[PDB]
Amino acid sequence: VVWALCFMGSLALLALVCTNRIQYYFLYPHVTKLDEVAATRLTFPAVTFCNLNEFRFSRVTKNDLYHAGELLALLNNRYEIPDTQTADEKQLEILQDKANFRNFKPKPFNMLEFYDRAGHDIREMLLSCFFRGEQCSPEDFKVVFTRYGKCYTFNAGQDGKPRLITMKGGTGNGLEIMLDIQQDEYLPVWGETDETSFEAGIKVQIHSQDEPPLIDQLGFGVAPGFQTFVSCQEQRLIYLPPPWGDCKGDSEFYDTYSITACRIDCETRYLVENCNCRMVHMPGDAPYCTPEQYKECADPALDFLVEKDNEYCVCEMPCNVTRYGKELSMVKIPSKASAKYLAKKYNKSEQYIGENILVLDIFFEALNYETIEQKKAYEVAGLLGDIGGQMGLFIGASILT
Amino acid sequence: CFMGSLALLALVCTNRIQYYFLYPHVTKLDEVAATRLTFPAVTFCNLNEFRFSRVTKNDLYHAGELLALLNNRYEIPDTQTADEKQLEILQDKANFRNFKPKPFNMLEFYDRAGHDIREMLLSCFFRGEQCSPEDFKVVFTRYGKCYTFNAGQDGKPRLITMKGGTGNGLEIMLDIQQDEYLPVWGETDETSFEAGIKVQIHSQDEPPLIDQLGFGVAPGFQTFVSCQEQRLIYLPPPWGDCKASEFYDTYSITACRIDCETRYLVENCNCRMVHMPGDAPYCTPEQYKECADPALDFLVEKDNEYCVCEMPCNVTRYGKELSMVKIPSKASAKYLAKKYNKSEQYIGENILVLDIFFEALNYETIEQKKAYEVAGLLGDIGGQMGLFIGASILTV
Amino acid sequence: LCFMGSLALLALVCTNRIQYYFLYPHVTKLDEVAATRLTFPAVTFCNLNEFRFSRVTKNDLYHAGELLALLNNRYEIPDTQTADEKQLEILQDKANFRNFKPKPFNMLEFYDRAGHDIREMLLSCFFRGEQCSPEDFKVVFTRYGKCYTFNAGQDGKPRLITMKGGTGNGLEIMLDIQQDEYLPVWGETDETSFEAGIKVQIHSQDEPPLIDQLGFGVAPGFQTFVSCQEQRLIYLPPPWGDCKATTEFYDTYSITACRIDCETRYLVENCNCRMVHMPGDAPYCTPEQYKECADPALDFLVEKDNEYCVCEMPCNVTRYGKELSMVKIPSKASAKYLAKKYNKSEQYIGENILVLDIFFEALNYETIEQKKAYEVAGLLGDIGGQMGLFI
Amino acid sequence: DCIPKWKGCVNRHGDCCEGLECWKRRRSFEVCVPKTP
Amino acid sequence: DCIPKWKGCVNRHGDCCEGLECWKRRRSFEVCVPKTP
Amino acid sequence: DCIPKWKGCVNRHGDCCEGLECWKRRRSFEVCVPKTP
Ligand SMILES: *[C@@H]1O[C@H](CO)[C@@H](O)[C@H](O)[C@H]1NC(C)=O
Ligand SMILES: *[C@@H]1O[C@H](CO)[C@@H](O)[C@H](O)[C@H]1NC(C)=O
Ligand SMILES: *[C@@H]1O[C@H](CO)[C@@H](O)[C@H](O)[C@H]1NC(C)=O
Ligand SMILES: *[C@@H]1O[C@H](CO)[C@@H](O)[C@H](O)[C@H]1NC(C)=O
Ligand SMILES: *[C@@H]1O[C@H](CO)[C@@H](O)[C@H](O)[C@H]1NC(C)=O
Ligand SMILES: *[C@@H]1O[C@H](CO)[C@@H](O)[C@H](O)[C@H]1NC(C)=O
Ligand SMILES: [Cl-]
Ligand SMILES: [K+]
Ligand SMILES: [K+]
Repeated sequence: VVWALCFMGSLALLALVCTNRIQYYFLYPHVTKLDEVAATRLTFPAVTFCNLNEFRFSRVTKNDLYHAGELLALLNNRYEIPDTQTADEKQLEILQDKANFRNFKPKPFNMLEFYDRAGHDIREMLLSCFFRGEQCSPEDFKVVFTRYGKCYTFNAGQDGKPRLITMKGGTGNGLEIMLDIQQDEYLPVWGETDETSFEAGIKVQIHSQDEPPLIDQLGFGVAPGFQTFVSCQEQRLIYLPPPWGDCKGDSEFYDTYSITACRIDCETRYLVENCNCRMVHMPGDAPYCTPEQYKECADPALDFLVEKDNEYCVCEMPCNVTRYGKELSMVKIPSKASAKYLAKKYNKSEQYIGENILVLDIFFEALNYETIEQKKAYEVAGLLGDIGGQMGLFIGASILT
Repeated sequence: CFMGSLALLALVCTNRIQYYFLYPHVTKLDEVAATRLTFPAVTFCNLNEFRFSRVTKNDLYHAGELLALLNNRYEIPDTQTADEKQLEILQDKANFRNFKPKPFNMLEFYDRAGHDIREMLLSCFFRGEQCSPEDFKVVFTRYGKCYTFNAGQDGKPRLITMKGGTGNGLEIMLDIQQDEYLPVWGETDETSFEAGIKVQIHSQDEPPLIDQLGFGVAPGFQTFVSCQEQRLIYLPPPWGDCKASEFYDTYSITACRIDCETRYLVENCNCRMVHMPGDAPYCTPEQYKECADPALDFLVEKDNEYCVCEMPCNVTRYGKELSMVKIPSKASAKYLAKKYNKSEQYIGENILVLDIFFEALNYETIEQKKAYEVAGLLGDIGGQMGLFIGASILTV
Repeated sequence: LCFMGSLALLALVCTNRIQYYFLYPHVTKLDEVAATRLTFPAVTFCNLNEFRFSRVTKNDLYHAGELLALLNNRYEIPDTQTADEKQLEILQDKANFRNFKPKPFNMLEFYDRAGHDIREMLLSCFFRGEQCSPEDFKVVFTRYGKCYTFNAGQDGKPRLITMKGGTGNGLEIMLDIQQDEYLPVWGETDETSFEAGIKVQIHSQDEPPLIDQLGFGVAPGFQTFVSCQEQRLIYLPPPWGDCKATTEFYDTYSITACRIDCETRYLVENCNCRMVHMPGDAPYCTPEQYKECADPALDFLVEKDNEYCVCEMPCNVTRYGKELSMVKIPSKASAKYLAKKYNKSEQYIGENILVLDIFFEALNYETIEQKKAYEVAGLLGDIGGQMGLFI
Repeated sequence: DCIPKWKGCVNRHGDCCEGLECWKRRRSFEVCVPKTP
Repeated sequence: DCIPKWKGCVNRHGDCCEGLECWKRRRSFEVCVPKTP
Repeated sequence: DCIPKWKGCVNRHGDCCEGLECWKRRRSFEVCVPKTP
């Protein structure tokens, strides 16, 4: 009659000191391991950059001024040059002969074509380019359309080309661009629209190859008259899917899931079901918005969605994020001495060089690769270890009875 | 066998108990993106302290020497280095013949002669929502009369943001008004060689120490500031060195320093500077030059014995990432010149644009957790004992 | 059978926790605190211009004229010259070698003498209210030429510290880059620069400055603020990690030290000489050697070659998180004052004057250290006991 | 007269249709926009 | 003659009272200040 | 004629010796340099 209490005393301590660890299991806890090391090889990121000015003044034709003149605030609602014009009398004449629609027959007009043709040409802006002593050409830049207009992406890596790498830190083993923003080609600003800009220079974004560029929201700036240094540090974050975390691709418009991809997606669907068209920089296969559609539907609907609406788009957290810690710095260019030299080399005035020339150095530092990853704190393996150790006693007692 | 097992248990447990006694602490990390984000307070100040057009004859009389606009004998210094147009205007102002000094108050001087948010603010938005000067709470600091967006003190709720990018952040366009900058004829704590503004991004419940911990923004550039909120939590002793006041509501290293600076400056000059808490008589222009400034400068830059600030158990840090572009473009210059009735050259020297926002990844937490608590102590050990017992029983 | 059955089951699990041991796992402990005392880092800065125009003598122009693109391969002033007619005359009388006998010439001497003088550039300097002089800056040679290092902490002087955050308790420099002393740029070489200003690097005392590769920039006409945060990283040596401890040119092991080392050996075994800024004890390269061997061999090694130098990961790394920002200088008002104080024109002050504030913020000390996850003790904990039980 | 969705409400901040507001845009002219809480 | 605490010691770097130093300020004129180790 | 290691190959991008390439430098003139994979 004591054996029955040696079996009940054995079964008791089994579940009694066992149920305390299974509750910790169904909590689905997660440890976040950190590791900041230096990789022997480093997959250099994609570098998308855009000019703040959207359309070249010398590329805007009479027909273009007719279709998108009002959108660019170069014309009023009645196809006339606004009286509020604030330009010199030299561009006024050139612009008036262009706004002369007497006996003019409007040819067909396409926005995507306008951006592509009237946009800034990487072949004129790129005065110099290197990547690890390797000289690169405009053919290394993949054309990408975004809110700013016709932009470009170095080391885009999609399309059949392999993504570049770097194995050493410092400027010597990174991207170095010398651009000519061409202020002389900047459109006159006579009004305030989503296609006009008070600023001069470029907007840049450093992102993973498989992450679409949201350059108008998440980009940084680079000004003319300065050589900008950008020390970067690649940070890779990994999250756990639920039951452990909140993270988680539909593959509707983009290959990999990205917060940006998700937003670009929502912006597109929204702008489509509101205007029955998409903006030049948007995915999908909807009719491209016309200059008129931009002013009266496209721009407004998009601005509202992004700046005012917080109900429509609900983007979940990605299970894989690649973040680049940027550290900027600059020096003046040109020096009082090298000015007259750069002026002759590019057949420009000395003053011009100071207002237009730009140099950008994007690279990594010594410590270049950091990882913040969520690991499963308590897995099934280790669970059965301690709970399994209590079985050897319940089995040995189940025989004596 | 039973004996051995007992030994083993012993080996296990004593150590375990000790471990439990060292008060160890694990530091859990977590860098996520919050659905909602409490946008920080943005305090900014103009580098110039007093508007040249607001300095009256009486003001020049009381604080003329402090601003290096007058010598120790109420005269315009011979070392003056200004044009002959401001010299005349300043001489008619420094004419004290048959002049009776009216009362003068520093706090009033800063408030009135300071820069007006209503003149500097040419534009302001926060998530497409247009904001006015009434959104900025006046805060006094070493630089003079400053301002705080989203101050969140005073009965107003603190703003939030739920998306990343410039579109969902603060965007200011200021006019620093160099034409209103006081002539610099000497080097004092109230004079500045630089032009532009000084900004500080801080938690609502953390007083701004903008002269020490602020960053800079220059005219002629649109500045982008990608931020990342980092919340750090420390453990109080026996586990850590931190802790959970009189002048301020919440404990802050800054609050602690502002506190010390005040007490110190008070028990040394029998007065406080305009930007200081407490309830002491405000220092006079004379007191500033001969007691206030010196005593404060020394305390901050030279003294390391007086103030002993402990580590806060709760710290909110904002990782800032700056960048800029020129303004105006050669084209938009003549437009901005007309819109604000200023010269083209003026726009380039005075106009400024600041975009403060968060990126995708916006919320990181570094928190110290109790590594080994009572629970696990009685558990693991306890469990082990139980196991031992069961074993014995089996052996029996 | 049931006893010898769980025996063969606990003999496969007994050798299981040991599998995790010969795994040599490592936990990476994090800790971001604020230190009561903080060892202020070394601040090396260099002027973008290499040689002062007023210090280049006739003999210097003769030996290194071609290197500076101031002369062609025939000791003549290039026709592609793009300078005013005032410097042209001064430079022509200097390039007049008729009846001229070439005196000996030494690069290291040239850099040292013709370089920029900290005593002329330093218009102001403070470190925690303590005013400092040019004698606080240790001369260090690098690719940019004659540079300087504040708080170098070498020569036996103790390394400075700071116990409070903010500009008030950090370095504050006001430099005069002297564009009027900048060499005319008539060509593109490794000794010419399109940019004006300075290059700075914040590094540990015992880490040589690789300022041309890892430095940041500071421009004239701006006061630059740099909020720093010291980050100390510790790695474990193998069997746990890939790192290593102390290394012959340098005292402590550094990725930079390793590279400077390789660059030196390489440049030596290729040109039979070393560049002014390199360690060791090899004959210093001549201006001719620079153009035809030194520069090319070095540029290639750094930008193109990825086989020669193989630097391992250090077990101890000190990283400084930098955060920059700036404001214009001078203000329209303080311009005419600074112009008089330094006997320069108002326009000059705007193109040459510079102010740099390097300091720490509230949170100033972060450590990321790799600890041995499962040490011997832990291993002992399980295997033996199991064995006993088995027995 | 009533101004519809996404349209210019310049000098007419009160002529928006039901459920709309005259919203001043950060970079352009005012636009009648769906009112939000 | 002896210059007291927090006072201007310009052109008089040695006229400070007992326990004081002529300290050159980062932004202003020299000031007699309590000597520190 | 054959241009040796580390030498100027300006206007002569094809006159490099065996195992060399005419490499355009980031900051200076072209240089005959050991060819790499
Ligand atoms: C994270 O994403 C990258 C693609 O950018 C991929 O190469 C990598 O395998 C992913 N890591 C994990 C753990 O899924
Ligand atoms: C140089 O510029 C001028 C005026 O801008 C232009 O007319 C001329 O064609 C250019 N010269 C060359 C050689 O391209
Ligand atoms: C940290 O401080 C904030 C106030 O800024 C407070 O809301 C939060 O509850 C605090 N967290 C803890 C763990 O005390
Ligand atoms: C424009 O500026 C001038 C001179 O600064 C001033 O006199 C005039 O009152 C201003 N005009 C308007 C309409 O405010
Ligand atoms: C790390 O290196 C520093 C020298 O910069 C040294 O003082 C410290 O002791 C080292 N730490 C370890 C754990 O070796
Ligand atoms: C001031 O500058 C001028 C011209 O640069 C020079 O000749 C003169 O010697 C300087 N004056 C003093 C007092 O140094
Ligand atoms: Cl959106
Ligand atoms: K967008
Ligand atoms: K971190």
